[PDB]
Amino acid sequence: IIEPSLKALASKYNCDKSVCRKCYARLPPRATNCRKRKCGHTNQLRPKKKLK
Amino acid sequence: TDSIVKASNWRLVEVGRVVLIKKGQSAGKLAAIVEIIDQKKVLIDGPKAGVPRQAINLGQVVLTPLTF
Amino acid sequence: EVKYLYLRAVGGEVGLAPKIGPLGLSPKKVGEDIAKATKEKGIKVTVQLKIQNRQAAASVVPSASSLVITALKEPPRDRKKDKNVKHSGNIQLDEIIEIARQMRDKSFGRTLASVTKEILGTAQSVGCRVDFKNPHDIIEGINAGEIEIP
Amino acid sequence: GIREKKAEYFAKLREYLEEYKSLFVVGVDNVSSQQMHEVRKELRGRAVVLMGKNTMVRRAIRGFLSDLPDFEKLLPFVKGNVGFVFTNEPLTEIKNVIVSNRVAAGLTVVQVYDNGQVFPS
Amino acid sequence: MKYIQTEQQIEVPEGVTVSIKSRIVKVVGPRGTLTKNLKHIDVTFTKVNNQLIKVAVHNGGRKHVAALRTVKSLVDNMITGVTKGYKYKMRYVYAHFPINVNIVEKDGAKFIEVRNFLGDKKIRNVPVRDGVTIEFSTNVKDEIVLSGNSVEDVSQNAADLQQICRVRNKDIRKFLDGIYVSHKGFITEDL
RNA sequence: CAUCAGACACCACAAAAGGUGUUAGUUCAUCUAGACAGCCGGACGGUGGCCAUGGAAGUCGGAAUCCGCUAAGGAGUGUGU
Repeated sequence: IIEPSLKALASKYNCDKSVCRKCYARLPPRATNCRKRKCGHTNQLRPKKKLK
Repeated sequence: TDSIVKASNWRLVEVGRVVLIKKGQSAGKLAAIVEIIDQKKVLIDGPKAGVPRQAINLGQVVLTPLTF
Repeated sequence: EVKYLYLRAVGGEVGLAPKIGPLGLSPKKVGEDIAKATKEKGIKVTVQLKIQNRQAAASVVPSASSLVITALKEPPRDRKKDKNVKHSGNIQLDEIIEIARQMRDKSFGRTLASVTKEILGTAQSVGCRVDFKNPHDIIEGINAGEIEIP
Repeated sequence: GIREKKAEYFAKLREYLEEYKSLFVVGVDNVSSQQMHEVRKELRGRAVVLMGKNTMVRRAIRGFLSDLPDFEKLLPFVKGNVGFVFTNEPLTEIKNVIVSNRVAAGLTVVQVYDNGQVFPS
Repeated sequence: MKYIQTEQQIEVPEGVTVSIKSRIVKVVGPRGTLTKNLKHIDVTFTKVNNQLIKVAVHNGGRKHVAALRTVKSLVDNMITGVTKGYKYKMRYVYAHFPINVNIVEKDGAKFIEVRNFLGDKKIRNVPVRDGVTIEFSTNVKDEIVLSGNSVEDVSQNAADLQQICRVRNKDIRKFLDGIYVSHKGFITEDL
């Protein structure tokens, strides 16, 4: 019991991120290029997967 | 007690800024910026000092603190 | 005297009213039989705007234009057995879908009778509404009787 | 048909200016589709409500300096979430219908224009 | 393309006075004083009047123009911080173990002590930076409030308090415990 | 601007594929006929449309994919139940 008004905030900080494909790096949920240089600033992104 | 933003009083290029030519055939004479072409070239003529109207670089000339 | 307003729904003859009408001082089983006197023509799925005032169930019937177009259609079914869709396409009613749809409280903000007669005459997706044509492409040709209802 | 729709807007604004003489600019902000629908149904007799792009109205009045230049006194008042009411009733009845009806807890009239002049009404 | 001049206009309210000598920027007003060293950015300030200061970059590239606009935002942030302030309402998020937070003074540093996070036995301690104060709100359960003048101090101490409670070797999206920044507002209660 | 810079034949190496790094360009469209972005508000009615009826109203599912008001609102983008 985390009272989901709070759990939406924790999911803003932990769940609503996108993830780069090549370098697995956590990203802002509306980004278009991964910020890292080791993946080459690629534009291949996916959502971080929700629970169940 | 006010805003103490200081100056940085540059001397600006403008139409009619008078300039001192140092390198070339004119070699230390006065002329005036007629119309500035672009970021680095100006257009000058110093007709009393004898130097003809010419496009010239801003490396070959130095801005003087006088204007008209 | 108090004010209670509910929206009863599609039922065959006497077809969960108790959960919506317990706090309005009315019945549950007698209120299910109280809506049978209105939706009994009218054997098509519609709504009923019930207005109960603190001591009795007084259900009224809301005028529905899609149910009025379904009242100008084929009624044949009884209950729970038509085995495919329980649907039926039927007769045209080229002028009967222009008087009844323009008399169902003049909905959709119509400024003409060809407006409501196309809004509730071209939304037919269960009936054909024509003898040699179809619906939803007769709105640009329905230009008759506009001055009569207005 | 954006060129077509905008030319249609020019044409209908030229139409509704040169057919009506009583203008009511209304300060209608954040008004719902339920309030406006009962404005569309109520005003079927005398008034014509016209919302839309007030900065498309800017060029619409810019091009209409030649014909009836007395509409030059409107573009300082087209600022704010305003709309047009086109009728021939001069002051009273339209201002009594717009402001008083359909209020809950913005429908006012901010400008009244009759044949060239402006009136507080 | 080498933009010939770009400029921004910093609005200055009544109660603050600024003081820019070459790029040291002092801003003094009704809550305190803020100073920011901007020697690394090469922009040109010009007072047009007491309420408006135009910053400008002459003959700059692209990154140089980006530096200009962020100079404007930095000066505006100091100005709104010394007029209004900043106030970050962080709120505790715990699953089963009630996170206990105190302030301790040790060697005059005023650490924020985080106890019993996830049922750990490790006592965490965060140094409170200079310029930020920490309160615990009335009649809203499990909240901490960090209010100060600088954006950088308040925000960086909020991030220190958040990220000292990262959950290790677990599924982070199941174990959501931590102290998370909820509201980012101003000290002045009218706004 | 390179938290593996690059540097002039033969000659002592580098590719496909990517980059909202940054400069230049091509085509088309919106473009001033005040757009884009953002903030404030609507996001209608026919309609719980036809239905499979414990329940389906945009939303476990299927097909038609309409009209009026419009300045604009989908027989609805997800959630909820």
